[PDB]
Amino acid sequence: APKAVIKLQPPWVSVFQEESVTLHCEVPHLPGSSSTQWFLNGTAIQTSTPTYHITSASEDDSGEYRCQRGLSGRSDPIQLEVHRGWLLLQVSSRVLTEGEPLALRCHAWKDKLVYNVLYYRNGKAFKFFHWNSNLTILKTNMSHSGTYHCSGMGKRRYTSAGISVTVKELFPAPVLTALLEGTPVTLSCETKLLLQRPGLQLYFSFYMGSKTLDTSSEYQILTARYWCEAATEDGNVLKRS
Amino acid sequence: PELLGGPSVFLFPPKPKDTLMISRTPEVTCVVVDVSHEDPEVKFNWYVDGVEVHNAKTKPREEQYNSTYRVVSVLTVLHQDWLNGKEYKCKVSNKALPAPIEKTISKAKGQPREPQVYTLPPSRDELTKNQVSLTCLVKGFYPSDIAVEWESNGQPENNYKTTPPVLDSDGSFFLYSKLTVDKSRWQQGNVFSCSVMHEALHNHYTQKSLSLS
Amino acid sequence: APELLGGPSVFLFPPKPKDTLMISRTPEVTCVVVDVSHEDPEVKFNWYVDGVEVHNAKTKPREEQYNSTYRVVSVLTVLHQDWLNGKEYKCKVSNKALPAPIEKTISKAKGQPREPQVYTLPPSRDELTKNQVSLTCLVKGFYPSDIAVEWESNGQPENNYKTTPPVLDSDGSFFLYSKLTVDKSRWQQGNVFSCSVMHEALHNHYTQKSLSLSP
Ligand SMILES: *[C@@H]1O[C@H](CO[C@@H]2O[C@@H](C)[C@@H](O)[C@@H](O)[C@@H]2O)[C@@H](O[C@@H]2O[C@H](CO)[C@@H](O[C@@H]3O[C@H](CO[C@H]4O[C@H](CO)[C@@H](O)[C@H](O)[C@@H]4O[C@@H]4O[C@H](CO)[C@@H](O[C@@H]5O[C@H](CO)[C@H](O)[C@H](O)[C@H]5O)[C@H](O)[C@H]4NC(C)=O)[C@@H](O)[C@H](O[C@H]4O[C@H](CO)[C@@H](O)[C@H](O)[C@@H]4O[C@@H]4O[C@H](CO)[C@@H](O)[C@H](O)[C@H]4NC(C)=O)[C@@H]3O)[C@H](O)[C@H]2NC(C)=O)[C@H](O)[C@H]1NC(C)=O
Ligand SMILES: *[C@@H]1O[C@H](CO[C@@H]2O[C@@H](C)[C@@H](O)[C@@H](O)[C@@H]2O)[C@@H](O[C@@H]2O[C@H](CO)[C@@H](O[C@@H]3O[C@H](CO[C@H]4O[C@H](CO)[C@@H](O)[C@H](O)[C@@H]4O[C@@H]4O[C@H](CO)[C@@H](O)[C@H](O)[C@H]4NC(C)=O)[C@@H](O)[C@H](O[C@H]4O[C@H](CO)[C@@H](O)[C@H](O)[C@@H]4O[C@@H]4O[C@H](CO)[C@@H](O)[C@H](O)[C@H]4NC(C)=O)[C@@H]3O)[C@H](O)[C@H]2NC(C)=O)[C@H](O)[C@H]1NC(C)=O
Repeated sequence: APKAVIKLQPPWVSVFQEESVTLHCEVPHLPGSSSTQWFLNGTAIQTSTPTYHITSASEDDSGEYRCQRGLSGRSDPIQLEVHRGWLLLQVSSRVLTEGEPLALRCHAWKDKLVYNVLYYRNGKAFKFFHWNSNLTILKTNMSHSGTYHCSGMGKRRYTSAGISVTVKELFPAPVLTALLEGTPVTLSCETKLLLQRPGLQLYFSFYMGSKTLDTSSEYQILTARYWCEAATEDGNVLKRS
Repeated sequence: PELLGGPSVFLFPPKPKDTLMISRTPEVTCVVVDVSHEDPEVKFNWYVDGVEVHNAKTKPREEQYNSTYRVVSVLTVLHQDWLNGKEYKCKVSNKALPAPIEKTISKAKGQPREPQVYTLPPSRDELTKNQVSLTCLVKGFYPSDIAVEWESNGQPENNYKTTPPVLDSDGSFFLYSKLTVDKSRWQQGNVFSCSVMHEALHNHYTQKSLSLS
Repeated sequence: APELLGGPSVFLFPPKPKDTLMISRTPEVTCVVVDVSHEDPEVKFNWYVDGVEVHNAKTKPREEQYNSTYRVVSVLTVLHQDWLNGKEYKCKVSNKALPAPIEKTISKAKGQPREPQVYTLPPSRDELTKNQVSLTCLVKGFYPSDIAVEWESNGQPENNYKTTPPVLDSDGSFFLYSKLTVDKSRWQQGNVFSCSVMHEALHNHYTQKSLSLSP
């Protein structure tokens, strides 16, 4: 049976004290009337319903949540942090893979209003909004890794604490590994997986200028009388020679 | 409240030297910051004593390091217009502003008063050291727009510092300027001059010399 | 309406320079908290001299400003040698309109102290035509900018004077000028005027230079 999975509503892994968050333990094979085991830092929690609702978050709710229902595996952990501050940079996850969207929010304490908001990566503001607005980076790459924080104007200028986000690289960029006419031909592309991706596999292509030539991981003439392009099936992690 | 947000506007006076020499070009400068990429177009209207002028020069927007845009408009002003107290207004319009932003700048008001310039030689106690301090006392001037420079034998003196203007008892301003020169040059009788530029001075300047007896 | 995010603000001020150099006086650091709302008026102060908390601070009562806020001030007396050695003074403010206690820390300006040189400059030849005349005290080469300059004559304070702010000099030190205005009557009668300077790099923290007509 597959692993259990925790879902946050709202999805922000960082919340303010006295804020609300609901944790959903979802097992893909939907079960009927089985109990849910919830764990905070390895310690079981009294709640056994398939969702766990933190009504007024405190520092006692910070840590790693895991869950498990029926014959599923225990979920991968979710890390929740509870903070105080004027502003909080909320993210959906701290770790991601290239091509997975990253959502950011500059959350004001008690849902008050700030304006002229700045989003920072590694100390440098890269986005500005007259009115407070979330920000989503859809086609993420490893350059989006860094420490994110935000600032905005209330009665004064307020600034959030930083929080680091990692976008793991899926595979490096390609080149093509390689005379008398009438020619033996051996040729390959330049990359394979970096994460342990079990059910994923890359699609390669061979282009020159405008004249092109698929999942074919090896290119080869009949016997010989350019670019290798490496992109996932989704076509969201593109790398070229 | 409600509509809070959008760009800000700062309006800067011309440099005092630029208003006192007819060959220089005095300018008032209207700077708009916090311009977003989404609403990037900025419109300027300039007024002089309340009627619009159309000769300002507006530079294209420039991306700042904090991801925002900055746009600058420069209005050349007539020397006598600035000295005679005319009011320069910049009106900034942009769709991220629900009502244009207006800023107004002019010369400080009040009857102009002529500065008195006194050069003071180094104190005897300072003569025992490597470098000596020549001092230019400039007092009794209004407004605080002024410029002080040192010179000897037709060349500027590099090593001088001038205090900010200080408000005195009678409502006028004073300052001091300290020129640091090598004791050898001062004892070899080389003559040093302190030049003061101010609007209440005949020809907008006066110059006082100072050298060892 | 959804109110703008924000609450009180805090400012921590250092002792007056004259209080630091005279044991005759008591230097004090001052923690001022402004923009304190009527709805949440309670302010709590915690003082920490170099990490360890102290309790000799006394806080003034809440005083309302006409912009419909409160301004609470807490003053803490400090030791002379502690301030001049480099002790770090931390104010901690707590208020229910704050997400967390605000902390500010003040200390003496770091950097190698330099002794001030004091020179009295008599009036200029051309200023003697006026009947009100300028006596000048130049103080240069001092670090840090914390200094005190006064004028005396015949045991009495001469208060008709003004002193420029400290000015950053080319060699990284500071200088200033003090102008004392006296009637030309007093200058020509031969009275002796004195410029009194106080700075941590002075011996006994004090030096004075006097001035009068040469013949
Ligand atoms: C995003 O970034 C931008 C850009 O900033 C730059 O990039 C970022 C990433 C940072 O790295 C930043 O450090 C960089 O500088 C930010 O834009 C800034 O926004 C702030 C406000 O948030 C502005 O702050 C005001 O600054 C005024 C002084 O500005 C001058 O001085 C600073 C350095 O001190 C310079 O950096 C500026 O560029 C200004 O420099 C002047 O520029 C003039 C025009 O170019 C020059 O005059 C012209 O010179 C030319 C020669 O080149 C010709 O000769 C022309 O003839 C001549 O006209 C001038 O020489 C030059 N001076 C110097 C020294 O270089 C402050 O005056 C102002 O204070 C007023 O307003 C405050 C309210 O915000 C208030 O608290 C103050 O008390 C004061 O209020 C005044 O009070 C007095 C009473 O004393 C009243 O009488 C007045 O009426 C009242 N005025 C007003 C208007 O109410 C501000 O502090 C800052 O200038 C601006 N920088 C730039 C470069 O534009 C932006 O904020 C960032 N966004 C976010 C969200 O963070
Ligand atoms: C509601 O009203 C209150 C009451 O204000 C007063 O009451 C009414 C009648 C009004 O008319 C006000 O105009 C009036 O002032 C408001 O409270 C004020 O709040 C502002 C902040 O919004 C404070 O500004 C700070 O001021 C300090 C310096 O303040 C001294 O000097 C003032 C005169 O120049 C004087 O009025 C002050 O009281 C204070 O005076 C000192 O008082 C102590 C007594 O305890 C005494 O020991 C001192 O000797 C005495 N000094 C003098 C000279 O008299 C200033 O330093 C602050 O600037 C810092 O912060 C800014 C951002 O907040 C920033 O732009 C600056 O650059 C600066 O940042 C500092 O920069 C330096 C480098 O220059 C750096 O080294 C520092 O590390 C760095 N520090 C920080 C923290 O950033 C700031 O401008 C007023 O002082 C305060 N007034 C009073 C009386 O408390 C309130 O704001 C109002 N609310 C609203 C919404 O309007």
